[PDB]
Amino acid sequence: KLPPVYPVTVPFLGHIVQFGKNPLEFMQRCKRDLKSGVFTISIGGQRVTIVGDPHEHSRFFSPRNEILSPREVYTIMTPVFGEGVAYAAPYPRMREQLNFLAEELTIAKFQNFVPAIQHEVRKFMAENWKEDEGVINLLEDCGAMIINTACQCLFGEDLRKRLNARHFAQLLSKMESSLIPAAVFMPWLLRLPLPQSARCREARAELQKILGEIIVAREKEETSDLLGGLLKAVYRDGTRMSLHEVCGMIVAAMFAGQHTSTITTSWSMLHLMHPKNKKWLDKLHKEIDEFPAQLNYDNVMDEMPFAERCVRESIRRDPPLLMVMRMVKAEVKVGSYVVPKGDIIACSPLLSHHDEEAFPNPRLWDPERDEKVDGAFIGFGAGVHKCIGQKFALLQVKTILATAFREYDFQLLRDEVPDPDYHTMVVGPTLNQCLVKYTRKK
Amino acid sequence: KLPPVYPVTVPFLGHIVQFGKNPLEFMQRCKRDLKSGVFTISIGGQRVTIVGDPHEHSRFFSPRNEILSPREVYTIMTPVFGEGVAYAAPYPRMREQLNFLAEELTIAKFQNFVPAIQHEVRKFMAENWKEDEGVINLLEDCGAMIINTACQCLFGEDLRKRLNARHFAQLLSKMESSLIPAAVFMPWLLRLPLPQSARCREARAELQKILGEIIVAREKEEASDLLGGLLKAVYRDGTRMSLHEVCGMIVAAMFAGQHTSTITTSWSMLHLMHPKNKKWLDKLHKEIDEFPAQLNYDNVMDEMPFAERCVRESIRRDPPLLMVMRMVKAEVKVGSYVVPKGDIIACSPLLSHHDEEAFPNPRLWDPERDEKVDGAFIGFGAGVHKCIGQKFALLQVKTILATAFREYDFQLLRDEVPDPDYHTMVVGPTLNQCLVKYTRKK
Ligand code: HEM
Ligand code: HEM
Ligand SMILES: O=C(N[C@H](Cc1c[nH]c2ccccc12)C(=O)Nc1ccncc1)c1ccc(-c2cc(F)ccc2F)cc1F
Ligand SMILES: O=C(N[C@H](Cc1c[nH]c2ccccc12)C(=O)Nc1ccncc1)c1ccc(-c2cc(F)ccc2F)cc1F
Repeated sequence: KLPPVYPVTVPFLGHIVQFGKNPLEFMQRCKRDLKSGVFTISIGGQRVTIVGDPHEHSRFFSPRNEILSPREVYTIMTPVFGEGVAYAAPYPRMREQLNFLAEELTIAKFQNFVPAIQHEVRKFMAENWKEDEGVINLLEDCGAMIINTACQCLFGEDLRKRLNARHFAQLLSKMESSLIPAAVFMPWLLRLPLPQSARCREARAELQKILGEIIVAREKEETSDLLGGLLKAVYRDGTRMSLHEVCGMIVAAMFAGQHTSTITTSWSMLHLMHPKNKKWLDKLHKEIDEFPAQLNYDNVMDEMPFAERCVRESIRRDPPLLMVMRMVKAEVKVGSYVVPKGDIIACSPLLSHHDEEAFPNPRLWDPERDEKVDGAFIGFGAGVHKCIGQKFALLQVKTILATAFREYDFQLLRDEVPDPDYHTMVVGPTLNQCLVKYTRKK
Repeated sequence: KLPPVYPVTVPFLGHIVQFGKNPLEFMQRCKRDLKSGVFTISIGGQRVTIVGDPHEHSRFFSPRNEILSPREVYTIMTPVFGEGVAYAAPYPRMREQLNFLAEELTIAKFQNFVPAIQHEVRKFMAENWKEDEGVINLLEDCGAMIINTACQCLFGEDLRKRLNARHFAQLLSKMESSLIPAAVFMPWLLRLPLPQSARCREARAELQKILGEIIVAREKEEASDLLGGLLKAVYRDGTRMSLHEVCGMIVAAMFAGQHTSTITTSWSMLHLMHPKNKKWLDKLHKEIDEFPAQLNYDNVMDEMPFAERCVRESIRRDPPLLMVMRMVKAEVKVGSYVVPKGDIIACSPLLSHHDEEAFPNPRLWDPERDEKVDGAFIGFGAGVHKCIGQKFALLQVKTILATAFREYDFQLLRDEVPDPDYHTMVVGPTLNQCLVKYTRKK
């Protein structure tokens, strides 16, 4: 009573070599040659049992933290959010902090956002794309837009004054370097010592100070932004959040967005500018060219169903997070087989989204397709741990698309849509392939 | 026939804990408790045989690459020198390129360099050492001198304009930041995905980009410096280097020299300024006082043996590169032992430089000492891998010493010469502890 195991050769390594090079081919091979969408592979010592049977998704997603803990797995972030925050925190507290972040992320907050985004994007666009035409690296240029957009939306003029978009980004990288995504199956790796940590901490500590002073002054002035929103939060204890915690929460939110949203906006534009996709590109202007030159919340939330399909397709074909994963607290039946505690269990957006019985012709970016298995899309995952950023993220992205594609016209400098570069922890179009030429529509 | 195993407290990650924190004391302990120079340890899962017996240095330094292989552990450098460049390349081509480099930093070409050096030092002192006396951190100050003076000798005026030492020391920093040291003992870590972390990327590119522009200007204005030399280098193939390689070579030349050369100038001054060591400091002054202000080539190269001994002794007692290692591609004879393929064979200068037979009372800084086992000293490595920069590196430091001590005196704000901080990958005197006060001669 246990899933088929894909045989190992270089024993102390296990499957890392193959899995590192191309995760999909490998996990596909695994599935095919084992004749099961549920299978176990090995990273170093660690057993890892994967779920690429969409018919099984619920099994991974639905069970309680009691049965599968996302903590022992994501404690690789702990340098970045700080001790006793998020997965460091105890379950109830972890759960609690997450709600606080969600509530500051619900639609209600959004009404001001749509113009805010448009303002930044245009600002960047006019500021950074000044000719009738020119050459830009889309992914790079996109990313700045994403970081600017979030801040406009989530921080206050006061904060922006003490924390300019560009510099917030650098701060965030610094922590980023502290991470070894390897340890997610190998913690003692977490135990190894890294120089980066120093920079991460400096950066992290430094930030707080900026927060502090901003906070303190605000108190004296006595605001509706995320931070402020976060402060007013209170636990089931009835205790307020600490300035450590408020930093960690901000940071998580900042972290999740920067790459993942930025990547998706890029993937989406790359597809639409592709001549082969021109029909799809046209069926977009059908949707957005009658719009005001000042987009409104409704335009995007309720009046933009096509693009959402695009943005979703992008995320289906090229999920930026290949794996979501848990530790197994107790044996839980999945499919025929049973999984013992001690196993990293893990479900893949990558493997699951390429499932022929669920997404036939999976490398084909067909926006108007739908899953053909129930809950076989998991780009924002599912269950308790379903994304609490998707609405904001999607909103952000749609606004961006409409804005850029209203004024500017783009040509990809390549025969084909760039390949995925799988060598980063968040997976994106290959950086050097993302050179695009724009032409001012005007 | 196997070197003995130093026993294993923790199976998951071996000795990296102790070795990490204090390497010398650990290796010595191994060496003693095991009653052998040659002994094996466990990092990650991986076996690591250390040839710690100066009598056997030739057995580690003489086999050819295709037997004891350097590349399989310097993979952490591929992004910095670049793909297919240096260790990235195959061994015969690697050879070619390194020979190209050596041919650049050979005593033949050193003519103009000393005045070049003196100028920069005399330049530097004025910009910082203004008062009749004052307070400095040595390491940061030798750090600046080593890098300033390298770019003077090694780059010609036009490059200097487009790229000055302060800025170029910046680029190096970013790339250096990119490195993960755990990756030497576990290079497989680089197979699995990693955070993006590439200012370095920008850095290599900016450097490459800049050089590129420079070549055109020269080519353009034909109607030389180091860069000049690489641009005439021809392979046995008959080709010449790509910009990509040319660039990767300059990155090699500075990167190598910055910390090592710097530690040594600093370690040496600390030793020489120390109240105890006057005997030598004075002896050096004898050596250094027959000298006109404007030092020349002959002066440093052939009129400074004492200074040279001081410098070697510093390296000897405290080498900046603790350990070098290859990958055992096929078993090798080491003394009574045979070391099986797969192992990371390593040879440690720190360890070697503290073998009691070869250097008596090792922690004592004795410039007039002499290796009582031949070739004990490996601070510049040996055999097929002798450091190709030593002559330049010695000339560089010697000149600084001869320049600095003549117009200054120094005192160190501790009873003892600083400790070595073994936490960085290049190992130098503990940063804070290197605090000094100086006074002009007259
Ligand atoms: C394109 C954008 C995004 C993608 C593709 C994405 C993807 C995902 C996925 C797959 C999960 C499920 C994790 C699991 O089940 O283990 C998830 C959860 C989550 N995401 Fe996102 N996400 C995005 C944006 C955001 C943003 C902007 C935030 C900002 C707060 C955010 C915060 C979170 C949080 C807090 C969770 C749940 C953590 C937990 O419950 O353990 N995400 N996201
Ligand atoms: C105190 C100063 C220096 C020390 C202690 C030092 C030390 C060493 C050591 C120990 C090796 C052998 C490493 C091994 O076995 O893998 C070596 C090799 C080398 N060093 Fe240095 N070095 C110094 C300065 C320089 C400088 C200034 C350069 C400038 C280009 C340089 C370039 C090299 C190169 C190219 C090698 C090639 C080794 C090979 O063939 O694989 N070094 N150095
Ligand atoms: O970067 C990663 N995760 C971070 C951090 C994170 C985890 N829980 C979060 C909740 C909120 C915010 C951030 C995080 C993030 O920002 N994830 C995120 C973003 C948005 N929503 C949910 C999650 C990450 C990327 C890759 C891997 C990985 C490693 C492998 F060996 C192989 C394949 C892989 F894919 C592991 C990772 F941990
Ligand atoms: O930082 C390192 N190497 C860089 C870059 C570099 C590598 N190959 C080169 C050849 C020529 C020029 C530069 C380099 C450098 O500048 N080395 C250098 C400089 C001058 N000469 C020779 C070499 C470095 C330092 C320590 C360790 C190490 C530490 C341990 F605990 C145990 C075992 C180890 F091995 C590993 C390292 F990779």
